[PDB]
Order: sequence, then C-alpha cells, then structure tokens
Amino acid sequence: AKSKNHTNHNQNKKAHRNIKKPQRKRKMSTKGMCPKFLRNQRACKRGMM
Amino acid sequence: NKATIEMLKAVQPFITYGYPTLKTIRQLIYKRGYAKVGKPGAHSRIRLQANDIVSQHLGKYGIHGVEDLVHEIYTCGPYFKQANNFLWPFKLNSPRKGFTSKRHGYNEPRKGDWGNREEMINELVQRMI
Amino acid sequence: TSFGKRARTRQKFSKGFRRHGMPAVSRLLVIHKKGDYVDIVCDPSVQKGMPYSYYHGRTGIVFNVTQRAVGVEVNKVVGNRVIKKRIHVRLEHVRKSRCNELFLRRVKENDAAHHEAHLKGESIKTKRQIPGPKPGCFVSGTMEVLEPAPFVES
Amino acid sequence: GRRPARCYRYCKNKPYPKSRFCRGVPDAKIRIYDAGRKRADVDEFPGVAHLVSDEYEQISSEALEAARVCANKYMIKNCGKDNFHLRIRVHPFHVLRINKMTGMRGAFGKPMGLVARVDIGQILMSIRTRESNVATAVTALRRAAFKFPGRQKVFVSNKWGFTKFTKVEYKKQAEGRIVDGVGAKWISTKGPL
Amino acid sequence: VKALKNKAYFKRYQVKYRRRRQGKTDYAARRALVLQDRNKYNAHKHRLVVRLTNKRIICQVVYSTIEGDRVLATAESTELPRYGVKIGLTNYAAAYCTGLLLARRVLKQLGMSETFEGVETGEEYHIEENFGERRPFKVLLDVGIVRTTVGNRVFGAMKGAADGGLHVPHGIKKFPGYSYDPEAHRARILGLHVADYMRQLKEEDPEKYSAQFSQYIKNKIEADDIEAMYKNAHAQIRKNPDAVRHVKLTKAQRRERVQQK
Amino acid sequence: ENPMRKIRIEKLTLNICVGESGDRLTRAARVLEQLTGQRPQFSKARFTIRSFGIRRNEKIACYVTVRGKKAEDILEKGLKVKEYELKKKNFSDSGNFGFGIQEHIDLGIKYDPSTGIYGMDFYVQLTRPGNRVAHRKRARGRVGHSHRVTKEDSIKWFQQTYDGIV
RNA sequence: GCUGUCGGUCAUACUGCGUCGAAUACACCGGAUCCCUUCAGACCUCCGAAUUAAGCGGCGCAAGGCCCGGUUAGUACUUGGGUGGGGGACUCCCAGGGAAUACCGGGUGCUGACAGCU
RNA sequence: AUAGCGCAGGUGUCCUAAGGCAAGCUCAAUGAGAACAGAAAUCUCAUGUUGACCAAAAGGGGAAAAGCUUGCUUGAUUUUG
RNA sequence: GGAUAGCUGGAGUUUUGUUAGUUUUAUCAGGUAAAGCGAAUGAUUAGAGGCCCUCGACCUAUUCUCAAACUUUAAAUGGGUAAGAUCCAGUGGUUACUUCAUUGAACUGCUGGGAUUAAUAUGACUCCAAGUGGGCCAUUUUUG
Repeated sequence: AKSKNHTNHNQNKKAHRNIKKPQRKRKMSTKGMCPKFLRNQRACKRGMM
Repeated sequence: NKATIEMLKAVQPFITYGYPTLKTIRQLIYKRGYAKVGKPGAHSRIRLQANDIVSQHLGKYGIHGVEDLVHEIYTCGPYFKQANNFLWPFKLNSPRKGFTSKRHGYNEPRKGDWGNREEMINELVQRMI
Repeated sequence: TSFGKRARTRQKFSKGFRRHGMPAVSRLLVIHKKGDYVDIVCDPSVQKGMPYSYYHGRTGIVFNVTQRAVGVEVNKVVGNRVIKKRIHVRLEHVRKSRCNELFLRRVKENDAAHHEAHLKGESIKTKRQIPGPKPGCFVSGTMEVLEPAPFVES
Repeated sequence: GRRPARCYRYCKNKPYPKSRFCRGVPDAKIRIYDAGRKRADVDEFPGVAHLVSDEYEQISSEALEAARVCANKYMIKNCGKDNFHLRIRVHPFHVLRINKMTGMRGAFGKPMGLVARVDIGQILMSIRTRESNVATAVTALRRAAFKFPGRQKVFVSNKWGFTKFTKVEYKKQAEGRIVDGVGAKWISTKGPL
Repeated sequence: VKALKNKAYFKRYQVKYRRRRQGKTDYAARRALVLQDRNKYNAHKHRLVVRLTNKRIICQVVYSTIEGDRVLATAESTELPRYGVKIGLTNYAAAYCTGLLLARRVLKQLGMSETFEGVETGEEYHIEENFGERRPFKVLLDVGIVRTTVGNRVFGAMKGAADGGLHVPHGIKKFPGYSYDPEAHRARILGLHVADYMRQLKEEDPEKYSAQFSQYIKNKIEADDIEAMYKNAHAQIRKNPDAVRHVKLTKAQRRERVQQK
Repeated sequence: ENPMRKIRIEKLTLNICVGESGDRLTRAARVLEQLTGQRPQFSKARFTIRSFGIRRNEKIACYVTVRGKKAEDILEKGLKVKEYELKKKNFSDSGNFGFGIQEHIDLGIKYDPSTGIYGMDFYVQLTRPGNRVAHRKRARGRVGHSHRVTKEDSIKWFQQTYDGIV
C-alpha cells in the first residue's frame, strides 16, 4: 500500500539545526602526496639533526 | 552603507524605517534608553539614570555624558558602531492612534505601513513613545 | 534516474561555440605552487583525468603537484557538515583562480603604507570604505518639463 | 466522438509537437490557410483589419477551419471573390493527448489531435482589402469570432497591407526605396554595387 | 545548384589558429615538446629548432614563455663564408657545420667552453661521460614539419650538436649507413658524396658540370679540394664565437569614392 | 612573368576498368606495363551495386600515372588515333581535358592470343608552373584565380599544340 | 617603414574578387649520382643557382562574414509583499533586479623574443 | 540533489585488433569531365568546419586526428597502497 | 518490521579578537524564464524573381507560425572561493628530490613590518542514550 517514494522536505531545516565547518590547521596534511616528494622530506628532516 | 541598504531590501515588508530627527533621538534615549553591560555571554540591560554608566564603558571614545551619545548618533561620528551597540534596542509600546494596514506599503494609495518613510517615521515613533 | 560519471553533462561538458579543438600551448605553460587557489573547470576536449561533474566550477587549494596533474583540496557539504575532499586532476582542467588577487595587491600597498610612517607614529588604520551616502552640492543646467503619457494602442 | 473543447481550453502542458518521439500522427483540418485573391500586389489593397485575442488559450484546428470558411463566405456574397485577401496566421503545432477506456497505470495517452496556442495580443486572422471595403471586412471578423472560444477584439490597424510600413510612411513609394506581392521590400544603401 | 559557401556557412566556420592556416606549426607535436611536468615547476625545457629553407639553414635554441618563445642563440649557414666554407650552404655538410657552430656559442654564453670539448668523425656517441661533476646541457630536437626520413639534413645538424657537447637524446636509426656503418656517415659530413658526384659527372659531361656547380667554378674549388674545406672549417669554428606603400582610407574618404562610381 | 606563365602538361593518367578479378584483370595490367614501362596499381570496389554485378572490395580495375618527357610521346601517339579532334564537352571546367579510345591493339604493341582486346580512358591535366603550392607539405595554399587554368584557356592551347579542332 | 625563424591572442586576424610591392629574404624554379620515396623525382628526399605569374605582404570593394556601440527597452521575463482586481484564464500596484533578435553609427587588428634590410 | 507502473530508447556483449605507438593521408557530399558505362562501378581536377567515421543505445569529444591505410609489437604485464 | 545516519536529551571537558541559512567589495561557474528562425538542426504557410507552352524542377532574395528530448544569444532568484596574528617581506641552512647550474621546490633558524587590515551582529569538541523511520496542508515552480 504505497506510500511515498522520496522527499527532501525538512532536510535543510534538519541540517542547519546543528552545518559544521572543519577547524583550520597549520601545516597541511600530506596524505595523497607524491611518494618521491615525501621521501625527500624525510631525508631533508634527517639532515638537520 | 551600500551594504546595509541591500540588507533592508530583503526585509522590507516586516519593517518600517526612515530618517530620525534630534527631537525623536532625545526622546528615545531619555524615556526608553537602556544600556547593555557585561562580558560576552551575559549582558544585563541597565536603565540610563546617570552618566557614570556611560562614562566607564564609552570613556575611551570621548562620550562621557548621555548628551554626547545624542551627538554621536545624530551626526554619525567615527564612534557610531561603539555607541549604538552600547544601547540595548528600544522597546516601544503600540502607537496611540493605530497603524493603517500592515499588509501594504507606506507608498501605494491604500496608505499602508511597511517600507521606508523618508521623514514621516518621526510622526509615528513620537506616538509609540 | 540513471547515474554515470557523466550523466546530464550535455550542456555542461559541451566545448562551446566555435571553441572546438585542443587546448592552446600558453594555457599549458601555467605553474601551480602548492598552497594556491584554482578553479576546476573541466573541458571535454581532453578525456584524460577530467574531474567528476560536481567539482566542475569549484575553487580550491592546491595541495600536491604530480608531474602531469594537480592535487586540489575542495570542500563539499553533505547535509550536516562540510568535508574537505582531495581530488587529483589533469593540468588542462585546472584554471588559475583570480579570487585572491585584490587581497594580494592590497597587502603590498597596505604593508608598505604602515611601514613608511615609522617616527610619525603610524596609527593609519588602513581600511576600505563602502560607498554609502553622498554629500550635497548645487547643480544647474538645461531643463525639460515632462508630463505623464496618454495611452496609445498600436 | 471527440471531446468537448472545454477540456482543452488552457495551456496546462508543455508544447508536444509532431516529431520522431510523438509518432502517432493525427492530421489537421486546416491545410488551406490563405483565402480570397492570394496573388494581388501591394499597391492594391491598402486597408486592413486584424482579429486579435486578449486571452491566453488553446484553439483547436477545426475551430480555425470553421472560422475561415465562415469569414470568406461572408466576403463572397458582399464584396465579391476578388476584392479581398484573408490569411489565417495561427498554426496548430501542439499535439493533444487522450487516455480512453487499472484506472490509471496506463494513464499516459495516445495523440488525439492538433491544437494551436495563442498569447495575449496575438494576431489570429488578418483581412487585407481595399479602403472602399474595411467596414464590411470588420463584420466578417465579428462573425468569425463566434467560432473561437473566449473573446477577440477586432482591430483596424494603420498599416499598408501586410507590411511593417504605416500608410503614411508608405506613400513617401515615389522616391523608390520600396519595390513584391504581400511584401514591400526595402532597398538598402547596403551593397554591393 | 545550391553552390559553394553560403552566408550561413561563414557564421558556423571556426578558424584554425594561424600557423596551421599559414602552414608552419604542428600544434600536436608542440604540446608534447613544451610540457615539462609540474614537479619541475619553473624549469625551462630547451629545444633545438632546425629549419631547412632554400639557400640557407637556420638553427636556434629556444625555450617557451607565456608572452612568447625566446631565443637563446641563433646560427645560420650564411655565416660560414667567415669560417672558410664559401659555397654549398644548403647541403648535409653545411648542416653539420651549422649545428656545431651553434653548440659552441650556447656553451660560451653560459661560460662552459673548457668543459665539454666533445668528440671530433662520424663515429657513434652519447654523453654518459663526465662523472662526479656538472651534467651536460640538455636540449631536444624539433624538426617542425620536415618529413622524417633516413638521412635528411636535420639529423646532420643533430650530430653537429652532439659533437659540440649538447646533450641531445637520439637513437642511431635515422642516420645514413644502416645494422650500422659509421664510415658512410663520415662521407656525408666531409662532403665526399658531393665531390664523388663531380668526379663522376665531369668525365661524363662538360655541359652538366658547367650548368650545376657554376659557383664552384667561380670560387675555383675542385673535386679533390672539398674534403680539405669542411675538415679545416671545424678548427676554424672551435676558436670562434659570433660577432656583428598604400595606407587605409577613412569613411569620409570612402563615401567620396561611391559618387565617383 | 610572361615566359613562366606558359601552359604545360601537368600529368597524364590512364585507366582500364574491367568486369572481374582474375586472369581477366592481370592480363590487362600487363598491357599498361609494356606500353608505359611501369607496373599499375589496382583499384577496388567501394560498395556493392549488383545490377552490373560487383560487391565490396573485389579488386575491379587498374590505373597508372605518367609524367614528363615520356608523357608527351604517349599523348601525341594517343591523339593520332583520334586524328587530332575532340569535342566541346571533353574540356572540363578546371581546364584538365580528356578523351576515350578503343583498341590498344591499334596503339602500338600487338594483338596477341592471351593479351586480348580492351579499351582505356586517356585523361590529361594542364596547369602552369607554381602548382607545387597546393600539394606541398609545408606552407600550403590555393593557386589564385589569375594564374589558374580555365576551359577556354585550354582550348587555345590545344589549337596551337598538336593542331587540334574542338 | 619593412623580410625571415620560433611564437602569443586565435576571424578587428576568415573567405571571395581586383590592382600594387624599393632592398635583403621567403618562393617558384633546374637535376636524379649517392642518402631516401612511390604506379609516378608530382609529393617526399638528396645535390643545386640558368621570374615576381602565383604563394607571401599592402590596399581597395555603397562586398559577405566577423567584432564593437546605439536603438529595440525600463518592453519581454523575474525576486519579495498584497483580506489587490478577475467566475476562471490571467493581470495590476508597492520594494527591487533586468535581457535577446530585427534595423542604421564606426571598425577590419594588436604583439613578445632573435637575426638581418634605406 | 530530486519522485511516479512518467516520456523516448539501451545492457548480461563484441574484438590479437576494433589493444598500443609512430608515420603518411583525408572524410561524407556537391560541381565539371573520361572508350564500352547509364540515376549507381573506376579514374581526374575543383570545392569541401566535419554535414562521414570511431563494434553497439543516446549524448559529449575529435581534421597534418581520436578518422582511413601501412610498419613494428603485446602496458589487455608485475608489486601492493 | 529492523539495522544505519540525521533530528533530541543528558554527562564531562576544551575555551573567548571566533563564529554566521546576511549583505558589500573583487572573482568565477551555470544554459532555466524570455528571445531566435531575412543563424545551424527539425516542423511549416504564401507567393515573388530565375519545335508552342505547361504546372514543375531546383536555385536567388523575401514571407506566415513553431519546438520537453533544437539553438547563435541570454536574464532575475540561487551556488563556489577570498577579504591577514593559522600574515607579509628580507636572509642563512638542511635535501637520495629537481635543475645545465645555491637554479628551484618544500620544510625549517634568525631579523625586521603589522594588533582585529569591508558592513552588521555575536563567546566558540568527546562520550552515552531515547523517541522516530504511515505523514498531511498552503503560496509560487511542476509531471500524469
């Protein structure tokens, strides 16, 4: 006994009730950078110790 | 500003605005003037009975007396933003002779209410005190 | 409906009018240092590395530069939250952004303006002014008397 | 049994013309649009009267056929065959659906027939004729209004034949910018030479 | 019939760039050369540009910028009357001599002449050599739209650059003598095929030998003398760098011309 | 440049078009071999027709292209069959005229047992010097309207050279 | 003021037709022994040096195209408000934003690197 | 982002080439021409902004190519993120 | 009917020149409404002008009316990013990366320059769990 297939009603109102923005952080994360590049950032950091 | 005009376009039919005069500004701040007092979180809303409340909060900027607010609002000084946000927004009673019809604009020949009256808000607000 | 990598693309991925053929060489000689803004516009002429349709026309920060691609961090609402998403994309599909360039000019003049006072005691308070109310002057010229118009059908 | 035309007054749906998608072709009842003397030149037949809708409607193809056969028969009796031109301007390109007889499910329906959409201020008919006539030609389009639904104002325009040009602006002809039947063509200073 | 080129044809008609319309640049091969990755950022990819016109061989080192391409040092075969070689400017020998004469004055400009002597003839050579030290100057080869056969003059000027000590990457497979024979390539550099044709043709005919090679008779150069010139040209090069109507009508003037007609 | 604007024969092409592939065709290819001194190429059928009776890619016909010094000798002996006479139709709009002949057996050579009997098309071209500019790889362009050969230009050439009538 | 090589914008730069180009220079152009290419020295390749006709460049055309502005027009359309109008279809006022052809007034290019020429 | 037993159609495959790379070439169509030959065979010039073609639905994209023809090959390979 | 996320409560903390369902300043993306057919594609009425006719042909310039699965052009309303203490410049070092090259690149040490660098308002994680997963209506948009 249908019944309603789909709706977007009250979904914007639900989302805005709480639309959190991620906190900004210094120093960019390196996940997904080149492995060749990130090899030479380890060799860089070693050389100043 | 240009900014604060283009905000008021969006709100118009919930609002009746316009240009004050030195009579209506004096009457607001003397009769209905309250002042917000405290840290971010809680401010208290205190009645303007003496200048020492005004003095301690706005004594940075000049503005020692209640009469020096009235200059800074009427002229629009460099320290308007500070002196305006000091004042807790005014709480007016309903106008003695009523409105016409809050559906319609102050323009239109049905004589309604919303929108901006260039000067004639002064005649309204003197009844709402 | 139907979901495909390029569904409803039609008008969106169309090359343009009289704009057919491959990218020019001067647009392919642009450099992109990481920590820099770029608008992702995808041209259908090159099918290699084109981004997904949602990211088309989105500005975001370059985090990586692969040899033949640019890692761009853009951000994306998913109901309750923004989430920063990391999308690689071919060099042709990236434009240089021009969104920051007023601010970049501004700091060079503004930092040099604060610098040069020194012993005059700075306190300039450098700031844009939004064009609000005009002051008054007298004005005079040739006139015309208009009246309202009678109706005509035509 | 076709429907009553109160069913299909209003422009409820997007245009759905006969294309490769529609395939069910019902063919129209107007395949003769122009009437009277077709072939008269522009120097004759300066006067004109339009029939103009004030109302946003659909009009069936049969109602256009009915109206032109009404109007040209009024011309033939009064002012002869060969002192008028009568154009139908509106065409029916919108195709019109019927579902006919679980109640729904198969609700989308076959193409019944053709119909023409019509704006406010849009011109339906236009009689081009001599300035002698006109008053007869108005009363040809008071008649033809009764075949359509809604109201249509009748409108004597100020223009020479079927042209842009005002009949003031036509006669200043002598200088020889203007030179074709049912279409006064403007010779431009634009070239070549 | 409907006939060619409608009014509405020109409305639709896109144009190819201009040096495709003019018939010069291949923009397919240009995009492959000019790219230099984004790991490199702001390095400049240099390329050798050899172009065979009539009577003359231009040879340039070029990198690209957004405003346009930018020439590092030019060379011409019309210079070679300085360095001994009077005539035969178009040939394979002169192509080798131009590519050598270019390759020195890249190095002298940078200040890198004493390093990279290179290898003076026609034997195979790459620069793997020099270790623990500064790497040789990298430069590609853009033929343009010269059609790339075995021989042709362009890979003469490539081998001229390799002698000079520019790091050109190249296989051996489009040199003459090919399975490879080095001494056949030495014949083409020193102009031996040119001398052998004159040696063949003079005993056959006087009329062909007058008609061709009229400049050789003026400048007094024999069949024996050719191999001396292009050898002695090299030592001359390696102690040397280079050393120096109608107009438009207005619209007042145009409507004037109408009433004349 | 009045000397260099002189008309010359750009090229001569010859085309035998046959029924079928086999010993029919390869026999006919040997006729153009001994005549010209060059092996023919072999054309193929682009699509099926069936009324005549061929299908896709059957290898139907052959042709050959001749140029310079040889091409004057074949053309002058070829027109000696026609007795130096052609029609108004024969000359094309672009200038490049042509004609037909039956019987290679009476155009030199010999009638033979298994060389047999054929005809051929016998098509000529006429342009001036500077026709490199269309066909060259680098720096293409049109040969413009003043320099280009018309129909009526080609007729005046053929009246003088070989003493022709149209 | 120009010519060449590599380009940038990619029609203000394209296409058609017609006249004129000092000097380099591009170019047509002459040849097939070797390198090399085919049915074919036309293309391509190699070795050459006995006419501006074309290519190429400038200019013209009551040219087409293209680009730019004015009209079209505060019109079409449209955001927020209405216990506005109208039987409906639709339409008007208030506070705002605001197009596109048709048609005539002007245009037909500008430019970086390097080597040379009145 | 977005529904219906809304609308028009499609898939359970096909291919050592229709995969990969490089080179050369330009397509559909029209116009004027050439023995047998025409409305359709093949050859030739002129014009040809894609009006063809790219395994198949529909849509994007493509002209010294992504199309057609030839040469050489197996990156339709291995290691896991 | 569940599971899962969201909406909700409670229990703890971190923490106050940082947040925003808003505009402005500058910069991008888009192909709806309208408009278009003397612009392509598709539909369509009318005539003009191009061995005796003849309506044809087709071409050339015009004309009547159109398109959810046509488009040269193209709004309003909405969407993205940026507007400094998580910044800007100068100078030295580290590096198997990159370069023809202390040329670059990213990261770091020090030394200057700068306190809120448009408007308006304003203090801004972790855990545990409930109920709920039949919805209906109205103005404008809209499909059968």
